[PDB]
Order: sequence, then structure tokens, then C-alpha cells
Amino acid sequence: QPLPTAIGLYKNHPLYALKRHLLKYEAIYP
Repeated sequence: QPLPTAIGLYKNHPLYALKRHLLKYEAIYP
């Protein structure tokens, strides 16, 4: 499973995340 083929699958994904899918209190660190 290299990557899901759909962007919408990354929303609330247990293992993957996207910058556009970050919530108000969520951010990528580091």
C-alpha cells in the first residue's frame, strides 16, 4: 500500500495526513 489513489481517503486517515486536511489545532511537527 504505497499510497491511496484518492485525496479524500486521506481525510482523518489513521496513518496518513495532508496539509489541506489539517484542522485548526492540528499542524505538522517537525
